Parts: sequence; structure tokens; C-alpha cells
Amino acid sequence: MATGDERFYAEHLMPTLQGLLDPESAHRLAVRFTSLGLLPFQDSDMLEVRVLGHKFRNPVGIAAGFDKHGEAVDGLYKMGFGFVEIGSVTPKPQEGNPRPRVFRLPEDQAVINRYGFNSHGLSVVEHRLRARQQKQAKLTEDGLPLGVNLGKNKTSVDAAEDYAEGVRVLGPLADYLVVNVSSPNTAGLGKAELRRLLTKVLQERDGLRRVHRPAVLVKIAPDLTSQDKEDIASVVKELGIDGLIVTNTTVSRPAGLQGALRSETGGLSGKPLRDLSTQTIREMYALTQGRVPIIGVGGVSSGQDALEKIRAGASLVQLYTALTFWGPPVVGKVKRELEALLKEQGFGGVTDAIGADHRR
Ligand SMILES: Cc1cc2nc3c(=O)[nH]c(=O)nc-3n(C[C@H](O)[C@H](O)[C@H](O)COP(=O)(O)O)c2cc1C
Ligand SMILES: Cc1c(-c2ccc(-c3ccccc3)cc2)nc2ccc(F)cc2c1C(=O)O
Ligand SMILES: CCCCCCCCCC[N+](C)(C)[O-]
Ligand SMILES: O=C(O)c1cc(=O)[nH]c(=O)[nH]1
Repeated sequence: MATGDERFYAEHLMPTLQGLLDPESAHRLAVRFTSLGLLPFQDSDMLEVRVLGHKFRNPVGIAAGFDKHGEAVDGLYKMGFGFVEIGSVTPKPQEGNPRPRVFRLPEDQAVINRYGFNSHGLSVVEHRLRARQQKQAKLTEDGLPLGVNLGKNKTSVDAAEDYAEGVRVLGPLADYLVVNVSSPNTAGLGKAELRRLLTKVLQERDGLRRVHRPAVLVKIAPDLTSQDKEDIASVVKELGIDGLIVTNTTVSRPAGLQGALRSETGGLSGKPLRDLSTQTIREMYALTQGRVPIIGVGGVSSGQDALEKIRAGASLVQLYTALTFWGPPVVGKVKRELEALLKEQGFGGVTDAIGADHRR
């Protein structure tokens, strides 16, 4: 419990917790324990990455959706993540979907969720981040940046204005902001319309004072058509979007899922998403000519999984579902395995491996 023993968590503690608790209850408990620092690897120079205007001490981040309301940021750095992304946060508070809304697929090492952007709202999260704003400035300077993922309310009549409000309220507190094209669990969340939305978002970001001006990334689904991907790549290049987060959960249900709950509505995460996500990274890296930083996300639970996404074009990776199965020790596991594989494959560090598959 205190050592951080990978086997004890993976074989005993986490499975026991999952047998006692429904997944939303376990999620809530995890956020509470993490926020108190009740947690069980030394980052080497090989893992440092410079992207998005920032130093990242290691390339392994916690994906959006774990700390939706910015309650456990410091605990997540204590867990060993190189960067933390909170959210999604919506402008007004909203409850999200009725419970149950989170479903485990243990036989698939996967989860399906339909949280529906449950959020404390911008004002609450703003005041929470302001309470530790200088602590975060020091963490960022130390190579531990903070991302904020912005969502839209269910009953909003103007999606672009919801995102613009997010930029104005939490932009000044973030190293990067994220706008999803891609929750599966809201509404209808042409190319001119993404262009319209992102133009407004970037105008709002550009209007912030320079020390308070975050990078802006777009987070995309794994379920896009070839046309959608080409169009996104074009708009990102046209507008100078700073980066992409690839990918959110999938609304597909790959052949072979075994879990009893496989036909629940929602986004699927974890192992069944992994290679769909890696392939989407590969495609977006090629379409953007390797000039647009990608954060690769979807089914990362080992160093091999991380390095496959880096070699496909990711500069940084995130994980979430692996934490739910294997617990806090998975972060150091991924970092240790990634360092070993980098050495084994002749890379001087992470930076040298970014996009390496495209050069072979
Ligand atoms: C329970 C849960 C809630 C999520 N909530 C959000 C969210 O609010 N915003 C977001 O951008 N992604 C959200 N995601 C997606 C994750 O950030 C991530 O893109 C996806 O789960 C794939 O990574 P993984 O396979 O490592 O979990 C959520 C995922 C899960 C499992
Ligand atoms: C177990 C779990 C956890 C979790 C993570 C970390 C920890 C943990 C343990 C020790 C210290 C800190 C944290 C405990 C529990 N978080 C989730 C998040 C979302 C979700 F959908 C499901 C879960 C689930 C689940 O499958 O029931
Ligand atoms: C979220 C419930 C997890 C239950 C057990 C969590 C382990 C406590 C960590 C122990 N310790 C702080 C001392 O390292
Ligand atoms: O809140 C949610 O349902 C949610 C949002 C998102 O972006 N992705 C996801 O899988 N769930």
C-alpha cells in the first residue's frame, strides 16, 4: 500500500476494490484519496520533452475525465504524472446523466462511460485553481504543466460561446486548453463550422495577457471519417492550432469484446481502443506533416503502448483506464518500461522517438 508495489495493486488491491464498489463510487474514492495525497521512480533526463511552449519532466499525463473538477491536481503530480489535465469543465454546473453511467468490462480491460459532462462549472473550478495558482506556476516552471479541458453545457444554445467563456475564465490559469470535437455523450458535440468555432476560441485566447495565454489543443474522436480527419488537419494548419489530443473514447464496439456490459451506451476506453487510437495518431501526424504536437491517448498501460504512440507521432501520452485497473503504481511502471525501450531501440530520449515510424 505504501511501497507502490505494482503486483500488489494489480493482483490484489485494485481487483478487491472493484469487487466492493461500483465504478463511479470507486472513481469518487480515488479522487478523494488522491486529493489527500494518500498514495503508494525517478524521472531521468531521457524522458524530458519540450513542447507547447513548456518543459515536461516526463511524457506521461493523466487524461481528462479523472479529475473533472480540479480537486486532485497536486496528488496527481505526486503519483508521478508529468502533466495533469483536468475537466471537462462546462460553463455552468450540471449534473450529467443519470446513474448508473459508468460500466466496467473486466474481461476486456476496458470501461464504458456516459457521464455526460458532470461538472462543478467554471466558477467553482476557477476559484479552486486560483487557490493554488502560484503553486502551479512553480510546478509548471519545474516541468509539470497543467491542462484544462473545456466542455459545453447540455442546454447551451451557442456552443462556440460556451468554449469562449471557458477560454476567458480558465485560460489564464492553464498552460494549455483543450476543446473536444469529441465526447460521445453530448448532443451533436461542416469544416467551416469547426473553422468558425476554433477561430472564435483562438481570438479569445489571443486576447489574454501574455503570461496568461495558454496553448490551445483540439481533442478528437477515434471514430472520424477520412474526410473528417483531412478537414481537421486542414483547419488546424490554417488557424495555427497549437496541438491535437488523439483520441477520446470510441462509440464503436470492436469485434471481440467479452464483457457482459459491452452494449451499454457510452464511450469505450482501455485496451480495445488502444490501436484505433495509435492509428489515428499516425494519420493525424502525417496529415499535419509532423508540425503539430500530438498528445496520444487511448489504451496506454505499458511502456510499449506509450512508445508505440510516440513512434506514431505523439510528443506526449496520457492514460486513464489503466489507472483504474492497475492503480497508482502503473505510472512508474509505464515510465520505467518506456525508458528501457527507448534505450533498447537506440533512442537518446523521448524527443528522438517522436514520429520515428514515419522516417523508416
Ligand atoms: C470515466 C471516464 C471519463 C472521461 N471523461 C472525459 C472528459 O470529461 N473529457 C475528455 O476530454 N475525456 C474524457 N474521457 C476520455 C479520456 O480522457 C481518454 O481520452 C480516453 O479514456 C482514452 O484513454 P484511456 O484508454 O487511457 O482511458 C473520459 C474517460 C473515462 C474512462
Ligand atoms: C478502481 C477504479 C478507480 C481507482 C483509481 C485509483 C485508485 C487509487 C488507489 C490508491 C490511491 C489513490 C488512488 C482507486 C480506484 N478509478 C476509477 C475511475 C473511473 C472509473 F470509471 C472507474 C474507476 C475504478 C473502477 O474500475 O472501479
Ligand atoms: C482509494 C482507496 C485505495 C485504498 C488503499 C489506498 C492505499 C493507501 C496508501 C498508503 N500510503 C499513503 C501510506 O502510502
Ligand atoms: O463526461 C463524459 O461523458 C465524457 C466526456 C468525454 O469527453 N469523453 C468520455 O468518454 N466521457
